[PDB]
Amino acid sequence: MKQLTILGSTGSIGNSTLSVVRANPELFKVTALVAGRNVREMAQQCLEFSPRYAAMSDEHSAKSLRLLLAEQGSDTEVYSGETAACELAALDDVDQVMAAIVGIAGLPSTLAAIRAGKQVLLANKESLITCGKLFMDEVKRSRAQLLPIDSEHNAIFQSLPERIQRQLGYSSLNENGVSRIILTGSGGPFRETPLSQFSDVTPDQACAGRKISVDSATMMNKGLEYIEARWLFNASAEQIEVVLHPQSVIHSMVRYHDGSILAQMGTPDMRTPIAHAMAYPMRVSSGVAPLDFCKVGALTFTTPDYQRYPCLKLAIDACNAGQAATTALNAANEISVMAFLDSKIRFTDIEVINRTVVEGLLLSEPTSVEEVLVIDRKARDVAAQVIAKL
Amino acid sequence: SNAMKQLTILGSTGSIGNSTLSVVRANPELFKVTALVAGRNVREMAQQCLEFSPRYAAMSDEHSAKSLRLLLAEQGSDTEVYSGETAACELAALDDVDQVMAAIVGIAGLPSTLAAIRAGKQVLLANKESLITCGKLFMDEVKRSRAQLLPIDSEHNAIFQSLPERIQRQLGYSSLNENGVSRIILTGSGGPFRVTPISVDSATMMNKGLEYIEARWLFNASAEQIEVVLHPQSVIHSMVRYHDGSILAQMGTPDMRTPIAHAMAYPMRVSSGVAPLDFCKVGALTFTTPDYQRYPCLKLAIDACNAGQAATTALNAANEISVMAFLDSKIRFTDIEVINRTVVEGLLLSEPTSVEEVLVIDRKARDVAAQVIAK
Ligand SMILES: NC(=O)C1=CN([C@@H]2O[C@H](COP(=O)(O)OP(=O)(O)OC[C@H]3O[C@@H](n4cnc5c(N)ncnc54)[C@H](OP(=O)(O)O)[C@@H]3O)[C@@H](O)[C@H]2O)C=CC1
Ligand SMILES: NC(=O)C1=CN([C@@H]2O[C@H](COP(=O)(O)OP(=O)(O)OC[C@H]3O[C@@H](n4cnc5c(N)ncnc54)[C@H](OP(=O)(O)O)[C@@H]3O)[C@@H](O)[C@H]2O)C=CC1
Repeated sequence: MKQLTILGSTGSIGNSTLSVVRANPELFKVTALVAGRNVREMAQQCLEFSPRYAAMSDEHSAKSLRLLLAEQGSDTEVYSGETAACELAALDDVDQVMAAIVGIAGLPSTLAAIRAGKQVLLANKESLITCGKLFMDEVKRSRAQLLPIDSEHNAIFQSLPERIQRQLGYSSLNENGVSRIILTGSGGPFRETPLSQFSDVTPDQACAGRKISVDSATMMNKGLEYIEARWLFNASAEQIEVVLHPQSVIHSMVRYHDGSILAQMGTPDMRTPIAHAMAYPMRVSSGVAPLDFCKVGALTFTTPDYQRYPCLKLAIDACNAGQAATTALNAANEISVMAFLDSKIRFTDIEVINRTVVEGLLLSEPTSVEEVLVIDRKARDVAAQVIAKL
Repeated sequence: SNAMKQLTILGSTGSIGNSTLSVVRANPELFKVTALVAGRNVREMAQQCLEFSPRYAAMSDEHSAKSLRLLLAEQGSDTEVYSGETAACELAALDDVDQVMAAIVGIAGLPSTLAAIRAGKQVLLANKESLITCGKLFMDEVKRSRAQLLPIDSEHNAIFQSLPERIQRQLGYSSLNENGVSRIILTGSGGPFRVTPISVDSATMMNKGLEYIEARWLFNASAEQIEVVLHPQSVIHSMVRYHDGSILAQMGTPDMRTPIAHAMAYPMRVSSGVAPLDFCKVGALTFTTPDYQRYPCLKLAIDACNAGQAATTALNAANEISVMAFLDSKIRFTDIEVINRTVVEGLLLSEPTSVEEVLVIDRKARDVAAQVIAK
């Protein structure tokens, strides 16, 4: 049966993943567990799932965890640091690796797994927003099998032909029958709000994560998912479109050459795409009532409008210009968001900041993690500046 | 192209037949026409023969096959003409032909369609009666000759596309349940009255029940693994539920060249001039379960399917008579289910075990429904 390393096990995706394991003890076996500094959640996982190894980001968290398990007499071996996380993402006997360590701290361990030809269930985003090129190159080299976990990408993946699914990110969409990918998204809260009221939007009105809420209103969440999808499904600009779909019943679609469209639907539960990806090409259960069609309201769709969602276009143009542009935009969006979250700026200022930073770009494309981290820090700064200067 | 597939097209003068030739027109490097077969439309076949330069061509009788060979000669055609059921079946079984479009209408379509299956071909299945009349035998032949069955009806084509490749490649003799599939969702508009004089069948929703029957056999489904669901707008063409909550659906426009080109290119895809769906032009999309009181026939379709081919074979045949009558201002729209149920439950039957046997039940039930009408 199947052997797992779970990178980022103590957090939200980490735990849904373990839940799929808890409900299919016969199919999935936990070999390695990695997390940051949550000893307590890590110990209780290590006792329940009895891995061979575990790692924490630093030595102090390791020492703690090592003691707690030593009191319970578990055999689990405990390590620390980026190298250990990399070596647990690369063990020869592990079949499947969950890359669910958030943010740019996650990239190293994700890459090791990609490098070891593993089935990698990709939860980390930055990977592709900032250095999709390096990652997808590595994927080709290793014939590593990527499986997206985000519901939208997962939707696409299920909607894609097996042919492409098994060669994810280096199959040629056109040759294999695909005309276009349809990334769907709701519009956020301000979808039928009159543009006059955009300038006056506030944090409480946006958020009632905190930051994901803002992104979904500007549709930065969908711009970034668009970039992710270009690298991920090996898709050019003409091969992917975005449609608005307020009810979010349909998680995404795929257009084929004869006209056929294949879409995935479901409720929005975590486990469902996580287990799709874990069992693939099998399938298992997970609790949640199947969708009911008498319950769901009507479904509607629109093309998004760039006057309402300028950030989207921005994301698209940034992709077309390169990894420097996206890296920059991502980082400057993180600054803009938590600036509007502190009321330093208006909601409509987010585009302007995001745009200025990106149109003052004059760097080379990054060819590693390292060069990314540089661009990420400088864009932050420039953005940081831009906030102040109005 | 060296990847040219060769086609035999049976029913090539009808609407499905013509839709099939359009898809060949758009991709003249990937589909070669080797045999065209039709009924009595001598003119239409002559054009297609001339347009497409087949090797062979057949019609249902020799008078038809005579006139067409004169029209072939005057234009100077190499196309060898035959007639009769035996010619059709041999054309449907040629060695170098890869694909066979089985688009003859009515019970007449069975011999040729069975030939194709028995010859192991990739069979593009239009004919409803095949699966409706003899599900058992046809799937038994599909199993044994390993033909690739490719449903052309939109609903069924929707479902094929929403299923795992593993079921697709083994269509009919594979296990849904072991391939992650929990249920198949047959969708349909539910007709205008969702009555004064294909129109009626979709009204009483027999068209749907019959599609139901077809779908149980096609996909190897128990009644448990199939749910019917109304979807007025007909944008989603049908769906599949997976064990993990996932649902897959196919959508598109009413243009039939979409599923026919899916079928022809399988496992690959081709363009076919179809205007792709536009979500700006689709309004809201709604879903309600069916009302068996509003569609008595649906419930009847189910019961018939659970009883066996004898019963379902009965129903179809009954309905043909029962409908034709309503439209000839002879009985009332509301009667159609009552006639049809009376018939199906009035016969003492044996499960058929050949086309021949099947056909006798078709005549019998027809005669009976006629009598019930007199009353
Ligand atoms: N939440 C969601 O619905 C979705 C999330 N994602 C992505 O999945 C990833 C995980 O998201 P989520 O589960 O919400 O994240 P959480 O913040 O819940 O957890 C992050 C996990 O990563 C661990 N971690 C952080 N830094 C390090 C490090 N240096 N070394 C080892 N472990 C580390 C944290 O450990 P600890 O807490 O023990 O320190 C924690 O276990 C993210 O990249 C996110 O974008 C993608 C799609 C959907
Ligand atoms: N149209 C649709 O939307 C759909 C149709 N189908 C089914 O597919 C089949 C074909 O439909 P469609 O093409 O519209 O039907 P049509 O009524 O247009 O024509 C049927 C074809 O069969 C031919 N034909 C009839 N009897 C014979 C015979 N004894 N030998 C040879 N050819 C014969 C006719 O030839 P000629 O006219 O030259 O005599 C004609 O080309 C039917 O079973 C139909 O129910 C399935 C799904 C959708």
